[PDB]
Amino acid sequence: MAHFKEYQVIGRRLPTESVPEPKLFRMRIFASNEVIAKSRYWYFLQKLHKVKKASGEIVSINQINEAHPTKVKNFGVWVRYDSRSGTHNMYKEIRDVSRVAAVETLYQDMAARHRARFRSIHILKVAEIEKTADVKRQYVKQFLTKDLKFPLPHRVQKSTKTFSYKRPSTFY
Amino acid sequence: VEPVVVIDGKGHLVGRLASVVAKQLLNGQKIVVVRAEELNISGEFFRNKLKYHDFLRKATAFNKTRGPFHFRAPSRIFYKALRGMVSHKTARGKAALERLKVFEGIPPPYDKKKRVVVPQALRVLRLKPGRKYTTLGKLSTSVGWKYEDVVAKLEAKRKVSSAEYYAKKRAFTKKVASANATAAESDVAKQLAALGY
Amino acid sequence: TDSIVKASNWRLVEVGRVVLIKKGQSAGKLAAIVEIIDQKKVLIDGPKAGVPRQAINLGQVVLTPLTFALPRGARTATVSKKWAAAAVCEKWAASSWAKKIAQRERRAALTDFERFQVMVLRKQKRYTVKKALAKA
Amino acid sequence: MKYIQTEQQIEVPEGVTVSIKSRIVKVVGPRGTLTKNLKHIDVTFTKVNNQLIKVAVHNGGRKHVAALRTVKSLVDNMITGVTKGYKYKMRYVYAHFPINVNIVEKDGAKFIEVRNFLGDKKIRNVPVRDGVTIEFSTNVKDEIVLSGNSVEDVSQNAADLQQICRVRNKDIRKFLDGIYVSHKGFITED
Amino acid sequence: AESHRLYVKGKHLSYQRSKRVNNPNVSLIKIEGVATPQDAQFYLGKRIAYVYRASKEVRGSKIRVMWGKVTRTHGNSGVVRATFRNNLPAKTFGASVRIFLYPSNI
RNA sequence: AAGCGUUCAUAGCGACAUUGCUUUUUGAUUCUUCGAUGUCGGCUCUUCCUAUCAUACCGAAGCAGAAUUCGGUAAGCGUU
RNA sequence: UGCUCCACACAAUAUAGAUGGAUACGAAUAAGGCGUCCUUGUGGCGUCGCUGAACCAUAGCAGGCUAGCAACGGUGCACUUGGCGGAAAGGCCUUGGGUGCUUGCUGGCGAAUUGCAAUGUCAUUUUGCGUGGGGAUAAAUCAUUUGUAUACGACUUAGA
Ligand SMILES: [Mg+2]
Ligand SMILES: [Mg+2]
Ligand SMILES: [Mg+2]
Ligand SMILES: [Mg+2]
Ligand SMILES: [Mg+2]
Ligand SMILES: [Mg+2]
Ligand SMILES: [Mg+2]
Ligand SMILES: [Mg+2]
Repeated sequence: MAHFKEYQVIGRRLPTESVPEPKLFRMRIFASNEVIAKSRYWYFLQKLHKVKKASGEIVSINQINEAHPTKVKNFGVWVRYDSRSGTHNMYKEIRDVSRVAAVETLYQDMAARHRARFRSIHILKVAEIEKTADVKRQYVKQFLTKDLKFPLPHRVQKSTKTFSYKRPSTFY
Repeated sequence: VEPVVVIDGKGHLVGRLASVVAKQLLNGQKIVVVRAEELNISGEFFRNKLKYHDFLRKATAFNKTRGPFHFRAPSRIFYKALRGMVSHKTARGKAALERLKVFEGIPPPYDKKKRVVVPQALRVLRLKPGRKYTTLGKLSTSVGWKYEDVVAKLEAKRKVSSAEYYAKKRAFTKKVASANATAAESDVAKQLAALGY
Repeated sequence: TDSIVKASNWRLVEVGRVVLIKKGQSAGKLAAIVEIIDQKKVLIDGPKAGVPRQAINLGQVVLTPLTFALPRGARTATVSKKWAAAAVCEKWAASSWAKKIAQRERRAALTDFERFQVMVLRKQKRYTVKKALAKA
Repeated sequence: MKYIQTEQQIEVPEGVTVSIKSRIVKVVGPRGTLTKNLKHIDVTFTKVNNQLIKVAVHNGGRKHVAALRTVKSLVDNMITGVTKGYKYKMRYVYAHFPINVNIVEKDGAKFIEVRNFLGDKKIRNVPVRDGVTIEFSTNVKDEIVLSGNSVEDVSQNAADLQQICRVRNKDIRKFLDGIYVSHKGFITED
Repeated sequence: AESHRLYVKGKHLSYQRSKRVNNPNVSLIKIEGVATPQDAQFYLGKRIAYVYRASKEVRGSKIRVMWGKVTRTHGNSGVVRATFRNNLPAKTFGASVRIFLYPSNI
C-alpha cells in the first residue's frame, strides 16, 4: 500500500472453441505494484462480469505515468466506500501534481476523516477538472485566488543538540 | 558538554523536560534546574488542578504518614515527574538522582552562571498555538505551596541586579566589537577572512 | 496623535519567492516557488543551481527574504530566464546568511596546517586589539 | 477547514489614536485611555492609513476565525467607549417596599448601598469599579445611570447591581422586584 | 598547550540488552559529537580505554586500564557497540571512556 | 410518546415496546477451601461508597404566601 | 604536655568517573535582539537570526635554557585600596605596588635508547603521622535530689 502507481491492466476470458477472441476488457488500477494491480483488476472484474482468475487471463500490464507530472491540477475523485454501517458514494476534490499523488492523498484523507481503510475504498473515477469555477469545494477553491499569498507564522526550528544557549524565536 | 548544565525551567513542558533530564543523569551528566515555578503543563489550569486532587486522595488508608507523599512545591513536583523516568529504587538510579538539583527561582551560585534551554521540550516550540497550558507556580499555590510570593520577591531583586550586570556587559561588548571593527582591513584580518575567521 | 502598529514583517509563500532546500538531494541549493499547491506543499524550481522542478513540502525547505517577479505556473525555461534576469544568485550571495553558510563550509575545509595558521593569526590580531582596548 | 486568511476591518475616527504593539491595544481619545491585553488570541494587526486597521488570522480553523470577529468588536467597543462613552440605565422595580439606593463613601471606596429591598434589614453594598460614574437621574422615577469609559466595567457594574437584588425563596415571576437594566447606550447620542 | 588530549571522550551507557535481559559481553558507547550511524562509521575498529584508579599500587602505577574496540554502530543516534577484553564493571554505567584515533585510516 | 393532567404528550406522570447499570436479593455454577478460613443476630469501633433523609448553595413547578414536588453541585457534617 | 587553626614533609585511603573554559539580562514568540538618531515612544532608521558548526582560549624539555626587537599591553602569584552580594551570601567588581612569564616579531642551544603501541601516572576527597608558627583552658552522663513527670527509659528540678 506504498506510493501508488497507475496500471493499465487488460484481461479477457480464456478463448474457447465456440467463442474465440473474447471481449478483452481493460481497467485502470491504482496499486503499489503489479501483483496488487492484477489482484485489484480481478476483484473489480468479479463485480461486473462472470469471470475469475482461473477462467481468464491478463494480456497486458502497463504502468501509466502522468502526462504532465510537474503541473498542478485540480482532481475530482469519485469514490464508493463502506462505513461501519453502510456503503456511501462521496466526491472529493484534490489539488496536487499527479493522479497517483491525488489518490495517495485521498487514501490518507478517507482513513483520517472516515476511518476507511484501503480495504473498503472503491475509486470510482479520477477526473481532472479542466476549468476553474467548475470546482465545487471551498477547501481547494480558496487556493485558486488571484496572486495567492500567505505567511507561515510560528516557525518551529529543530535542533540537533539537546541543549540550546539562546532561547530561540519562532519568527519566519 | 559542560561539567554542570543549568537549565532555566521557564517555558518548558514538565514531562518533556524531565524525560530529557532523566536521560542526561543516567548518561552521567550533572543537571541543575532553576525557576521550576515557571514550568508548564499542557491543558487548562482546572484540568491540571483536578489531576493533582486525584493524586492528593491517594494515601495509605491505615497510616497516612507512611503513604504516598504529595509534595506541593514546583521543584518537588518536577522531581516527582523525574522519578518514574528513572529507576530510582536501584543504586544506579540513586546515583543519577544525586546528579540533580532543582530550585524555585535562581539561588546562588547559579545566579551568575549561564542558563540553557531545551528546545526539544520548550512550550513555545512543542505546543500548538491556541492550546491552553498551566504554570507550575500557580498550580502549586493552589495546592498548598507557601512561597510563591517570596520567590517572586527574591526573583525581582535578582532580576534588577542581573539587568544592571547586563548593562555593564552591553557596554563592554560594544567597545570590544568596536575594537574588532577597526581591526579589519589589516594584513592579519584579511588572512583570517580568507581562512574563514 | 499618530496611530502606531508594528507590522511584524514575515516571509510570504508566493510565486517568485526564492526558497532554500534544507533537506533532500539538493540540501543547500536555491529554488523559486512556481505554484502553490496547498497550505503545506508548493511546486518549486531551481534550474540555475540544478534543483529539479518538483512538488515539495514546505517543511523541508526554508523561505529566503529574496523575491523576484515571476508569473504563476511558469515553466523551467521561463524561470531560468527570469532568475538570471533578476540576478538572484549574487543577491542571495550578498546576504549575511549566505556568507555564514560559506564560512561554515570553509571552516570545515581547513587542514591541520591551516588551522595552525588561523591560531597564529588570531594571536597576532588580538594583540593589537587588546592594545586598542587599553587606549580606548 | 483551515481558511487561508480571514479578514476584519477596524474603523479609527480622527479623534482617537490606536497604539498596538504585540497584542497590547491602547486607544487614546477625547474621553481617556483604554487598554486591553489580547495576548491570548494569535491575531495579526496591520495599520493601513491612520483610519483603517486590519486584523487577520492566518491558517485558522472555525474556532479561530470566530474569535477574530470577536477581536473586531472588542477594539470597536474601546473606540466607541472613548468617543461616545457608555451609559447603562436602570429602573428600580418593586411592588411594596421602596428600594433606597444611595452612594456611600466608606474609607474612600465608593460603594453603592441598597436598602429596604423587600423589607430587608440587610444592607446590600455594590462596589463601584474605577472609571465608572454613578448618577441618580432626575425627571424620572427610580432610575440610576452608570456612565464610564469601558463597556466592560459599566456593564459589569450593571450586572453587579442587578444580581445583588435577586429574590430568594420566592416565586420570582410574582416577586419581580429588583434593579434591572432598561437601556444600553452612549453618553453622546442626540 | 593546555590540552594534551589525543582521544575522544565517550560515555558508557549500558550493556547490549532486550527489555529485561542484558548482554555484558557488548557495551553501548555514546561518542561526543557523533549523531548518526553514517557518522559513527569513522570510529569502527578504534581502540577504547577505560581509565580508572585504585588505592593499591599494582605494577608501579595506581592507574588501571580496560581496553576494547568499537565493533559496529547501534541504533540511529550515533551510539556504537564496543567489545572489551574484559567486560565493564557495570558500575561504570555513565562513566567516561576514552576513544582513541588508532588504528587510523584517515 | 398512545394517553392522564379542566384545555396541555414531556410541571408532575406515563401505556405498548425497547436500551442499560448494580452485585446489599434470590437463583444458576462448583473454581478455591473437607491433615477445618470458627456458620446467625446483637453490642462495640473505625473507615469507605452515593443511587442525598437532613443540613449549605441553587435550577423547575399546575412555585401568590405557607407548605410541598421534581432536578443539580455536594458524602463536609449528622441520621435517634 | 592533651585540643584547635595555618604551612610543608611522609604514609594510607578511596573516587557514580577532570582530561582547555558551567561562557550570567529580562520579556515576547501572531515577535524579538544589537546599533544609531530624535521631538524619549507601544518612536524612526539600519542590521541580525534560518542554531553553540559559536565565542574565548589554544604553538614552547606535560612545555626547558638563553640573546634581542616592538609595545606599556596580556596574564599568573601572593600582598594591598575601596565597594557590592543573605535565597544556600562564601562570590563578583575593584585601586596601587612588587615579582615572574609572554608565541606580538626575529634568533641560538637542548630533546634521541619509553627502541613500532601499551592511561603511560601530571587530578581531588578523606584519614593519620611528623615538623614549626598562632589560639583557647570546658562540659556531659552515672550516682544523690524534686515531682509541674513517669510502667522502665525519658521529662522537669536542685547540689561544691
Ligand atoms: Mg519507572
Ligand atoms: Mg499542610
Ligand atoms: Mg416559598
Ligand atoms: Mg541492543
Ligand atoms: Mg467444572
Ligand atoms: Mg485455623
Ligand atoms: Mg448524585
Ligand atoms: Mg603560548
